[PDB]
Amino acid sequence: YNTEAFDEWIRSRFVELNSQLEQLYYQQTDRANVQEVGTELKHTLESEGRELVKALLDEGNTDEGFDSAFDLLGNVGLYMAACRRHEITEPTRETTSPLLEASALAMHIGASIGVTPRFATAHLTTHNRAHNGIYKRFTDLPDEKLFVDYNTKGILAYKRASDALLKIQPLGISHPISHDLLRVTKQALQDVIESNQQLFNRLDTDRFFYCVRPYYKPYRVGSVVYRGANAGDFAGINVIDLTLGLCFANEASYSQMLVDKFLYMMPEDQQILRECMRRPNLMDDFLQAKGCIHQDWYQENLKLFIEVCELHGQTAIQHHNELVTKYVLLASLERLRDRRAAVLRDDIRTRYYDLKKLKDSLR
Amino acid sequence: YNTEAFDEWIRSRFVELNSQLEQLYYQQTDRANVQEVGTELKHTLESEGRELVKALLDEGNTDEGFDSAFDLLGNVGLYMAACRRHEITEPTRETTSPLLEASALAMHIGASIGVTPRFATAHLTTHNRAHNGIYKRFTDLPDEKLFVDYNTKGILAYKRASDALLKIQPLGISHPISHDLLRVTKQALQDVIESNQQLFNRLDTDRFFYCVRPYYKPYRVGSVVYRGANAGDFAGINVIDLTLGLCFANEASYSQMLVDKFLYMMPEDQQILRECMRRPNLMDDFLQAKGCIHQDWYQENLKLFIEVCELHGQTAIQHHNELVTKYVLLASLERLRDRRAAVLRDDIRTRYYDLKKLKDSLR
Repeated sequence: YNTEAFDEWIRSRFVELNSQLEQLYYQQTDRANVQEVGTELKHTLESEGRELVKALLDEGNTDEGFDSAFDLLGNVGLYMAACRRHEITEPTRETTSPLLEASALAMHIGASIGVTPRFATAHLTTHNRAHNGIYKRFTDLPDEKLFVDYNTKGILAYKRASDALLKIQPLGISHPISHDLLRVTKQALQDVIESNQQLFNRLDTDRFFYCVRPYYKPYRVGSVVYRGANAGDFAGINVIDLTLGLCFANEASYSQMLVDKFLYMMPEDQQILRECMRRPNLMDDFLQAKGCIHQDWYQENLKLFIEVCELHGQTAIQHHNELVTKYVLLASLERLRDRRAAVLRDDIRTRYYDLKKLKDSLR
Repeated sequence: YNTEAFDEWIRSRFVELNSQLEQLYYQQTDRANVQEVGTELKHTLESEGRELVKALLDEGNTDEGFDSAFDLLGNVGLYMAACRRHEITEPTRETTSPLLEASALAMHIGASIGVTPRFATAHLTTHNRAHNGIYKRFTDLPDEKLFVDYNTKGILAYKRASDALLKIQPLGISHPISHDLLRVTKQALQDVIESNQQLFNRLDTDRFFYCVRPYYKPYRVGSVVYRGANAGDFAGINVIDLTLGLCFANEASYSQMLVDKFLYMMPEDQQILRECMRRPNLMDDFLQAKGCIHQDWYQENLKLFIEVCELHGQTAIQHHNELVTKYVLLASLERLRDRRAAVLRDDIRTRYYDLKKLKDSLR
């Protein structure tokens, strides 16, 4: 009953509170400011949530399967995420989370099922259950809905793309069916392009920067600081990077990057991702077959392969100049985006010269 | 070296032999007859294969990973499958397989990795590696190529369909993203329709019945008889049946059917399939939400759901009247087809009226 009670709260009262609070913040001239404004609604949010959590730290260890645990972790994470937004909790300001009940329960479940002890992308996107059309959310703001909905669509599209690329491994780059898989990959990547363009042309730049993004901030769970969930927190996009050979696992900078996000994705994705790190990539296969340049399968599949790559880089630059350039680690972000777009660089390694070498093979 | 030697043989000499033999059979007036015709080529096929196998029953236990094992099982199975075709081995005629070396190795690997000890659909379709455009095959006949290629395409399409259906489970039938998944499922099912139509309009009914089908016959591995691989020997098509609710695992006739094909698919598929048996289905979800008939998500998603179902039944009738009606257990084969198409049945239980109830719900 308690678990169900906490979920109902998250899907009702929880939304009203954050919404009413966003209305207050959006009024002031600062708008980003939180210091002194809705100190009354904040107490109600923290207090109500905390009691529901405490009433849960009793039957929140019975183990009702992975899905139930992850879902419960979501609600607790969602609650803690809001608290961080309303600065009811702050990382640097503190030495350890002031939310004792919620922290202990979060860390208990996360370590139990192998995921970070906080709100992760899957909680609001791919694994956010809807009850009569209504699913989990922080506020009732139309812009939050546009962000979540299109992120979910983009994420699912990236999964359709990675799934097709993986099915090539047992066939080989010269198999005729690989052409079809390559085409399926292209369509999925185009859906990502379309999906993002839609988001960029319907999202309110101001409503998102002041009423949506602040919920995706880093916060402490126990004494450790856990950064906020990202749109790339899933296997899909990374599987594509490795399989296409646009990224290299043999480099410290990249492997460390993957290590810092494994816990932020589903256990299934973590395993699929890990495996990609120790498998051959399509780029290097086409390069080792430079001599078969005159073969029909070579020019037919290579052509498609190249389009897939330039298509993936395309979505890398757009995403960057939209959710990054507008709203320290920015260099690493540019690095990743340059690797995906196989852009010409000299400070780091890029598939630019290799990709160019192949394109010229087809003349 | 031995493993590589056997594979090279399967990809070269093996093909020439079966091909030359098909030429002899196709000449005679009987055409299906094998008794007295190419007794010389048969010995060469059996003898050469057997020696390569014996030279393998030494380093065929080193365990080089699942992929290598399954691939090796494929070659041995392919060899034994051809022997059954050329009646060098016959089930009822024998009490135990006359191919001692190949049987012991086949049963050793299959039991080792959890799959049937013979040629399975995946060996020629989804997991048939191509070397410079050329992949495993029995003969060099253009019609065999049409059968394999289109089966593979159809199989991959079914997997894209099942993947999308599964991703609905955590979202719910009322989630807006579920509409997109339902649409993705529809497109994949249409590719199956198109893919099959293509095969039915390009395949030589005679060349297939006399030169292709006979390689998919049942044969003994040890003392047990193992039926031939089917196009439905994968998770995909079955996942759809259960998730859409068109079939019922709570019935002996169906569960037994699944039990008889688990070993014929990849371990990954077996697990995914098994899980579907103990999960809710979309059909029953839409029925339990009969009251939400006026909801926007209800009429938008139900409409698509219904199309997906009628689309799946459509591919069930076509496949049946093409690869079955043309070329005892026919009852069961027909029962399954009636389940998938949800046709009116008084004998067995079908989703005909439930589906009718849902359509009328949309007025």
